[PDB]
Amino acid sequence: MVNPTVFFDIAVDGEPLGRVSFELFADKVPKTAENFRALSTGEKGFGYKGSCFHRIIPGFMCQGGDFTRHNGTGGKSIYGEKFEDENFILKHTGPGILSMANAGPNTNGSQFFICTAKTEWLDGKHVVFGKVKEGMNIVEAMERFGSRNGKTSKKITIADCGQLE
Ligand SMILES: CC(=O)CC[C@H]1C(=O)N[C@@H](C(C)C)C(=O)N[C@@H](Cc2cccc(O)c2)C(=O)N2CCC[C@H](N2)C(=O)O[C@H](/C(C)=C/CO)C/C=C/C=C/[C@H](O)[C@H](C)[C@H]1O
Repeated sequence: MVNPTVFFDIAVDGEPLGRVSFELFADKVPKTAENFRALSTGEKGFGYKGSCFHRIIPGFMCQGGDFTRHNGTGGKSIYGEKFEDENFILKHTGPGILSMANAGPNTNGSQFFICTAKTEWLDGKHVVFGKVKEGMNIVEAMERFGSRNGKTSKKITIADCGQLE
Protein backbone atom coordinates (compact mmCIF):
# COMPACT_ATOMS: atom_id res chain seq x y z
CA MET A 1 0.00 0.00 0.00
CA VAL A 2 0.90 3.70 0.01
CA ASN A 3 3.56 4.94 2.48
CA PRO A 4 2.13 6.92 5.44
CA THR A 5 2.36 10.67 5.88
CA VAL A 6 2.98 12.21 9.27
CA PHE A 7 3.44 15.87 10.12
CA PHE A 8 4.94 18.09 12.85
CA ASP A 9 3.58 21.54 13.67
CA ILE A 10 6.66 23.43 14.82
CA ALA A 11 6.77 26.33 17.28
CA VAL A 12 9.50 28.76 18.39
CA ASP A 13 9.24 29.83 22.02
CA GLY A 14 5.58 28.74 21.85
CA GLU A 15 4.77 30.74 18.72
CA PRO A 16 3.68 28.73 15.67
CA LEU A 17 6.20 28.52 12.88
CA GLY A 18 4.68 26.00 10.50
CA ARG A 19 4.05 22.46 9.41
CA VAL A 20 6.51 19.98 8.01
CA SER A 21 5.27 16.78 6.44
CA PHE A 22 7.11 13.55 5.92
CA GLU A 23 6.72 10.37 3.92
CA LEU A 24 7.74 7.21 5.82
CA PHE A 25 9.38 4.50 3.76
CA ALA A 26 7.26 1.66 5.13
CA ASP A 27 7.92 -0.40 2.02
CA LYS A 28 11.65 -0.41 2.85
CA VAL A 29 11.95 -0.25 6.63
CA PRO A 30 8.56 -1.26 8.00
CA LYS A 31 9.58 -1.67 11.60
CA THR A 32 11.43 1.69 11.77
CA ALA A 33 8.66 3.52 9.91
CA GLU A 34 5.91 2.09 12.13
CA ASN A 35 7.77 3.27 15.26
CA PHE A 36 7.96 6.86 13.98
CA ARG A 37 4.33 6.77 12.80
CA ALA A 38 3.02 5.56 16.17
CA LEU A 39 5.20 8.05 18.05
CA SER A 40 3.76 10.84 15.90
CA THR A 41 0.08 9.94 16.48
CA GLY A 42 0.60 9.27 20.16
CA GLU A 43 -1.56 6.13 19.95
CA LYS A 44 0.42 3.96 22.36
CA GLY A 45 0.15 6.58 25.09
CA PHE A 46 3.48 8.41 24.59
CA GLY A 47 5.23 10.25 21.76
CA TYR A 48 6.79 13.32 20.22
CA LYS A 49 4.01 15.76 21.08
CA GLY A 50 5.42 18.53 23.22
CA SER A 51 9.10 17.45 22.81
CA CYS A 52 11.86 19.74 21.46
CA PHE A 53 14.71 19.77 19.00
CA HIS A 54 17.77 19.70 21.29
CA ARG A 55 20.54 19.85 18.72
CA ILE A 56 20.40 21.99 15.55
CA ILE A 57 23.50 22.51 13.36
CA PRO A 58 22.93 24.72 10.32
CA GLY A 59 23.92 23.11 7.05
CA PHE A 60 24.04 19.64 8.60
CA MET A 61 21.03 18.49 10.64
CA CYS A 62 18.21 19.00 13.14
CA GLN A 63 17.90 16.36 15.88
CA GLY A 64 15.02 15.78 18.26
CA GLY A 65 12.86 13.05 19.72
CA ASP A 66 13.79 12.87 23.42
CA PHE A 67 10.37 12.91 25.07
CA THR A 68 11.47 11.01 28.21
CA ARG A 69 14.31 13.08 29.63
CA HIS A 70 14.04 16.20 27.49
CA ASN A 71 17.82 16.65 27.51
CA GLY A 72 19.16 14.64 24.56
CA THR A 73 19.95 11.49 26.45
CA GLY A 74 16.52 9.79 26.42
CA GLY A 75 13.70 8.50 24.22
CA LYS A 76 12.21 5.03 23.71
CA SER A 77 10.53 3.09 20.89
CA ILE A 78 7.15 1.42 20.72
CA TYR A 79 8.89 -1.92 20.98
CA GLY A 80 10.88 -1.13 24.15
CA GLU A 81 13.91 0.97 25.13
CA LYS A 82 15.88 -0.08 22.04
CA PHE A 83 15.28 -1.88 18.75
CA GLU A 84 17.64 -3.24 16.15
CA ASP A 85 19.03 -1.57 13.05
CA GLU A 86 16.57 -2.88 10.50
CA ASN A 87 18.70 -2.40 7.42
CA PHE A 88 20.97 0.15 5.75
CA ILE A 89 19.40 0.10 2.34
CA LEU A 90 18.61 3.82 2.06
CA LYS A 91 21.24 6.55 2.00
CA HIS A 92 21.61 10.07 3.21
CA THR A 93 21.22 11.44 -0.26
CA GLY A 94 20.22 15.03 0.39
CA PRO A 95 18.24 17.67 2.27
CA GLY A 96 15.09 16.43 3.97
CA ILE A 97 16.24 12.88 4.68
CA LEU A 98 14.89 11.48 7.97
CA SER A 99 17.23 9.16 9.84
CA MET A 100 17.42 7.50 13.25
CA ALA A 101 19.86 8.69 15.86
CA ASN A 102 21.54 6.01 17.97
CA ALA A 103 24.10 5.19 20.65
CA GLY A 104 25.79 2.29 18.95
CA PRO A 105 24.59 -0.74 17.03
CA ASN A 106 20.99 -1.79 17.62
CA THR A 107 20.09 1.06 19.97
CA ASN A 108 17.30 2.79 18.03
CA GLY A 109 14.83 4.53 20.35
CA SER A 110 12.86 7.64 19.41
CA GLN A 111 15.57 10.16 18.56
CA PHE A 112 15.83 11.09 14.92
CA PHE A 113 17.43 13.73 12.72
CA ILE A 114 16.47 15.65 9.60
CA CYS A 115 19.33 16.17 7.15
CA THR A 116 19.73 19.51 5.55
CA ALA A 117 22.48 18.34 3.15
CA LYS A 118 23.90 15.29 1.48
CA THR A 119 26.36 13.69 3.89
CA GLU A 120 27.99 10.55 2.61
CA TRP A 121 29.86 9.74 5.81
CA LEU A 122 26.55 9.05 7.66
CA ASP A 123 25.79 6.09 5.44
CA GLY A 124 25.92 2.74 7.18
CA LYS A 125 25.98 4.55 10.50
CA HIS A 126 22.24 5.40 10.84
CA VAL A 127 19.01 3.93 9.47
CA VAL A 128 17.27 6.16 6.96
CA PHE A 129 13.45 5.76 6.98
CA GLY A 130 11.82 8.81 5.40
CA LYS A 131 11.97 12.22 3.84
CA VAL A 132 10.44 15.64 4.06
CA LYS A 133 7.51 15.80 1.71
CA GLU A 134 6.46 19.41 2.31
CA GLY A 135 7.67 22.22 4.55
CA MET A 136 11.37 22.24 3.70
CA ASN A 137 11.08 26.06 4.15
CA ILE A 138 10.09 25.41 7.74
CA VAL A 139 13.17 23.23 8.32
CA GLU A 140 15.33 26.03 6.93
CA ALA A 141 13.69 28.47 9.37
CA MET A 142 14.43 26.19 12.35
CA GLU A 143 18.10 26.20 11.32
CA ARG A 144 18.38 29.94 11.88
CA PHE A 145 18.08 29.20 15.57
CA GLY A 146 20.88 26.65 15.80
CA SER A 147 24.68 27.02 16.02
CA ARG A 148 27.89 25.18 15.09
CA ASN A 149 27.83 23.25 18.36
CA GLY A 150 24.08 22.54 18.18
CA LYS A 151 22.77 24.63 21.05
CA THR A 152 19.57 26.47 20.01
CA SER A 153 19.06 30.15 20.90
CA LYS A 154 15.32 29.54 21.13
CA LYS A 155 13.14 26.59 22.17
CA ILE A 156 12.03 24.71 19.07
CA THR A 157 9.17 22.40 19.92
CA ILE A 158 6.80 20.02 18.23
CA ALA A 159 3.54 21.72 19.32
CA ASP A 160 1.48 19.05 17.67
CA CYS A 161 1.86 16.11 15.36
CA GLY A 162 -0.06 13.23 13.84
CA GLN A 163 -0.83 11.26 10.73
CA LEU A 164 -2.48 12.54 7.56
CA GLU A 165 -4.61 10.39 5.34
C1 LIG B 1 22.45 7.75 27.41
C2 LIG B 1 23.56 8.76 27.13
O1 LIG B 1 23.81 9.51 28.08
C3 LIG B 1 24.28 8.84 25.81
C4 LIG B 1 24.57 10.27 25.39
C5 LIG B 1 25.42 10.31 24.11
C6 LIG B 1 24.53 9.65 23.06
O2 LIG B 1 24.75 8.50 22.75
N1 LIG B 1 23.53 10.32 22.49
C7 LIG B 1 22.76 9.65 21.46
C8 LIG B 1 21.22 9.75 21.72
C9 LIG B 1 20.47 9.23 20.49
C10 LIG B 1 20.81 8.80 22.88
C11 LIG B 1 23.12 10.46 20.23
O3 LIG B 1 22.78 11.65 20.12
N2 LIG B 1 23.80 9.88 19.25
C12 LIG B 1 24.36 10.64 18.12
C13 LIG B 1 25.72 9.96 17.89
C14 LIG B 1 26.53 10.45 16.73
C15 LIG B 1 27.48 11.44 16.92
C16 LIG B 1 28.23 11.94 15.87
C17 LIG B 1 28.08 11.41 14.60
C18 LIG B 1 27.15 10.39 14.42
O4 LIG B 1 26.98 9.83 13.19
C19 LIG B 1 26.38 9.92 15.46
C20 LIG B 1 23.47 10.63 16.86
O5 LIG B 1 22.92 9.59 16.51
N3 LIG B 1 23.30 11.81 16.18
C21 LIG B 1 22.73 11.86 14.83
C22 LIG B 1 23.69 12.34 13.72
C23 LIG B 1 24.46 13.56 14.18
C24 LIG B 1 25.08 13.38 15.58
N4 LIG B 1 24.05 12.94 16.56
C25 LIG B 1 25.68 14.70 16.00
O6 LIG B 1 25.06 15.48 16.71
O7 LIG B 1 26.89 14.86 15.51
C26 LIG B 1 27.60 16.07 15.85
C27 LIG B 1 28.37 16.44 14.62
C28 LIG B 1 28.88 15.29 13.78
C29 LIG B 1 28.64 17.65 14.31
C30 LIG B 1 29.44 17.88 13.06
O8 LIG B 1 29.54 19.25 12.88
C31 LIG B 1 28.57 15.86 17.04
C32 LIG B 1 27.87 15.59 18.36
C33 LIG B 1 28.34 14.71 19.21
C34 LIG B 1 27.72 14.48 20.35
C35 LIG B 1 28.21 13.59 21.19
C36 LIG B 1 27.44 13.33 22.51
O9 LIG B 1 28.22 13.62 23.67
C37 LIG B 1 26.88 11.89 22.54
C38 LIG B 1 26.15 11.70 21.20
C39 LIG B 1 25.84 11.78 23.72
O10 LIG B 1 24.65 12.53 23.40
